[PDB]
Amino acid sequence: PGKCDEITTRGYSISMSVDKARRVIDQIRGRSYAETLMILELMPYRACYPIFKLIYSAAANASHNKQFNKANLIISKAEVNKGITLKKVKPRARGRSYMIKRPTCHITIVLRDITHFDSYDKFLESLTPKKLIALLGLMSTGRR
Amino acid sequence: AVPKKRTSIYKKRIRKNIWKKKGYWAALKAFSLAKSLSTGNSKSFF
Amino acid sequence: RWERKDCKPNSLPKLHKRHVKVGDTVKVISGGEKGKIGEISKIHKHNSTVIIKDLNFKTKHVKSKEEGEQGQIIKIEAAIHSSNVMLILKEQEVADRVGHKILEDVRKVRYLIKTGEIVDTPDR
Amino acid sequence: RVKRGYIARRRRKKIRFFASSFRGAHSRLTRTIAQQKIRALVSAHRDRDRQKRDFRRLWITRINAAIRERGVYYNYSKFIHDLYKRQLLLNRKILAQIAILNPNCIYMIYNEIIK
Amino acid sequence: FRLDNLGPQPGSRKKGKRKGRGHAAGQGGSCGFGMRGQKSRSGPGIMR
Amino acid sequence: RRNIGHRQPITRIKITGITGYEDYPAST
Amino acid sequence: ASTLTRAEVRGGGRKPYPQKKTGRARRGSQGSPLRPGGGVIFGPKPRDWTIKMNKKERRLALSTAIASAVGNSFVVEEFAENFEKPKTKDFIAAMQRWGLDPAEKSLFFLMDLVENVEKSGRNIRTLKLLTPRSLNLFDVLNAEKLVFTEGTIQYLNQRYGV
RNA sequence: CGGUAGGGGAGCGUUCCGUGUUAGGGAGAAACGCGUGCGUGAGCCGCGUUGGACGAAGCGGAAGCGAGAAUGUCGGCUUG
RNA sequence: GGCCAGUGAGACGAUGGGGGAUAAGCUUCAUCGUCGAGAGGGAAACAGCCCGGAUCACCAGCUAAGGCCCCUAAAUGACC
RNA sequence: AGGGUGAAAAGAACCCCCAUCGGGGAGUGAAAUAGAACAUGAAACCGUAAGCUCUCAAGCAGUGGGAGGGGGACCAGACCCUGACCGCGUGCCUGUUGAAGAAUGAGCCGGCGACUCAUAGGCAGUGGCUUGGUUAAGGGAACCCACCGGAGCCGUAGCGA
RNA sequence: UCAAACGAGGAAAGGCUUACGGUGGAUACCUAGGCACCCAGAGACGAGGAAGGGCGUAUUAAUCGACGAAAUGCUUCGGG
Repeated sequence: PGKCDEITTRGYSISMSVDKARRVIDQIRGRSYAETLMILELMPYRACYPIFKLIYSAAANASHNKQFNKANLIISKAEVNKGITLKKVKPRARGRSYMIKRPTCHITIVLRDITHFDSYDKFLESLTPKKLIALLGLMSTGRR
Repeated sequence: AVPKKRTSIYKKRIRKNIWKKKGYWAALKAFSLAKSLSTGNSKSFF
Repeated sequence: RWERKDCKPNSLPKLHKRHVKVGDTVKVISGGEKGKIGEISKIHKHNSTVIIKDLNFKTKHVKSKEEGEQGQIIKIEAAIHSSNVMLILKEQEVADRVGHKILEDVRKVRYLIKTGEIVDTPDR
Repeated sequence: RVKRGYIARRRRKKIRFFASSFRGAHSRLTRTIAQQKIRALVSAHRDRDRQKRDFRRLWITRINAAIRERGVYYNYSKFIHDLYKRQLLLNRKILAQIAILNPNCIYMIYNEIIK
Repeated sequence: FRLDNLGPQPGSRKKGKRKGRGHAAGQGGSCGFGMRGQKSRSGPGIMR
Repeated sequence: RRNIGHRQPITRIKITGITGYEDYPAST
Repeated sequence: ASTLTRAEVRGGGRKPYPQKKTGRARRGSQGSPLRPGGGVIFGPKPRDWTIKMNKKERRLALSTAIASAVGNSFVVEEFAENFEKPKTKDFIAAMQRWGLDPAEKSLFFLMDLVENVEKSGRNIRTLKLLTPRSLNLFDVLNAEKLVFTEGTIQYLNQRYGV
């Protein structure tokens, strides 16, 4: 859970295919809200616009539910899953019939502010662990 | 013409990720156009 | 909700026989709001449930108008089952069962089975 | 007297758990999970009997390569010539182990095989 | 004798062998009728 | 096909010390 | 217990599609038992059998059950009942005074079936009254505690002698 | 003390029933997932920040009783 | 004898022959060996050829057939 | 062909994104990861994150040995995950003298899916009586059943048309 | 400094393992609906217009049930 850092926004099963939503969602991973704001303004995809709608309604969410800024805010994971697929019995010649599936997505985009401490030096102190819980909230290479 | 067997998860994730990496290559171009669309004297985009 | 609709022998709904009339002082026996007196307000014979005053609290949210204004929060009672209540005389404060005394006239009245008074109210 | 069950899924889930690290549809796909359980167990058979055979071969060539470091033509067969004539009952080719863990001690072995 | 502790003697009731339930059971596969012929097919078969 | 198993009846031994060995030394 | 075989369901008795020139199996019925739409194989017919057991083996089974019932302090013994105003309080009171719990599943039977003990005994669950008209083995081999009367112990010795 | 067709002996599991309104169970049953455990194995036993009301063992019985195959079949979802 | 099965398409190799063209991994017989129903080792691979009959474990030893330059275990062993 | 949110709609007041659908706070609820696609939710299938590792490599994808590395650890020698490289290993069933077979079958996953029932003969194993054995139909405190009901059946004598 | 030797260390899709999700509705617990026996009873109805339907009837959508221009119902006698 990261101790109250991220903002998770889900999405409806929108009426488009999952894979093109996954190339346009694998583009904007890791980049902050300004770069995705200018790229998804100009990306030449039809899957671009509900993704930009969910980023916009995700950072406006992050500014109204929480109280953050739209500049120190990077996209955390932005996972796109499968949805419900409709079945369309479409006839074709020599008396055949083909199932044409209408696919839907399931977009869940997580946003991530930097709410940091930015400690002065690195040097380890193996004392007062009930302060070591609070001083270390998000770091790397956890030993013991 | 008719395929003899099916592909693995292996080869399919290779080909789909080449397709989506081919989608990755056409947005740093869009980042460059979106960055040149910003404040500056450019004789385009009326 | 077809699993919970009313059963209908010959197009009329099967109504239950119960033991609580309007204007009676019931006590909640066990479930939830245990041990508090009250009048009953509106009766539901098919569920064998009874809504009683100022105890069951269901804070419900209502879109009030069509112009999108004032959206009131209304605190509305719900249906507790008729087997979860007893009757109360205000002279002997004890929750008691029922009984049907046939008095000297033709009419048959309710009766608290442990005390000696009558639940049944006259025409007023 | 309908008899829908769950025992095929525990029967099948045990074999599913044994077939981990099988690289693809040999580790996910049930109708191959079975035959990889089967072929994995017979692989364990023949590789167990041939790990007895194979470590025999490995100690033979290891002590052969240890004895041939003298330079003068003393083979592995002559080490057994004068290893059973001088009565040393069955060192069991673990002198190919102390031939590298204790090379001065195998030099004492061979230098007392000479005398 | 209680309802609990009653049990038949061994040999009094054998289990009926089920056929086609596994080759380790004894009569799996072709259920103990060889490969083909009238003895394996289903029906009246052969007049005695 | 035959699933059988085998649990070999083994014994763990801890070693105390080695003695009685002071005859015919062969140092090099 | 019943189930509908292939010959009973309202499924088709037609050939659904011809024998060849289609890559699909040879399925000649839609009520076929391989298809879950109806039709079963070898299900339970409603069977009303006759498992006969010998007389003098069953009499010896009763005599062995009652014979093993006594001896291990599972039999105390009454002889009479006269219950004016049958009201189940002198019944459970005499049941307590005889040394029998009302919950421990006892069983006891009486000659001639006087009505005031059938009336005062049929409401407690753990015991039910019997009689030599209705003396079974399964109800008496509960065998926790069980009593006789003198007409049942001398009727019981009268029948199952030596 | 290899074993096909096959024959015999001994067992595990499943759902229901007798004991059974059994022991146990909103202080977490069945399920689902887990094992540095035990078996010749079918399997048992134990643990679960998931789930929420049933249900063991033992001694017995009866089966619509055990799945990898039938160009099986019905749903779901792949490949191309 | 009682109850109760399968099997009744065989294949190659040696010997004894017939059919053939003393041709066929050909066909039919008679005795035997293997496979069928037999794993392992030798045969580069390779059902029937040689050794050999697998209850299981050991990071034990000695051998049969066959091998001892390297791939690949053991002799760039000795003497004609 | 399509059943099961809760115990009670108490079915989300109000704020933001916003044309809706939807989403996030807040509020109801014991549970909102029980939100109307709503009860437990498994496999195939699609994903995302973390550890190890693949771009001179020939392989039914394993297995035996195990380089290097990572993780918790307490019997710290143990356990789990990855796999440099070497030896070995001709998918499973059917069915043939002989199948890795380029003979058949199966896209995959989960369910449904096959020596069963009635009545008789025969034999075997366990009983009950051997003062030979045993009842059928039928009667019975609704059924089962106590107890009747000796009709019949089997064995008592064979040979011959 | 030069020459020669080795190719580590971080290096990509992906592979495995683990964790968390989505489609999916197997498993577990049910039921709102069925199946089969036993004991009785009934197999009646219809030119006094039947079984079955069509249309319509409620203050106001559609569907089902009830009802029939006397229509989401009426008269009488009893129960309540």
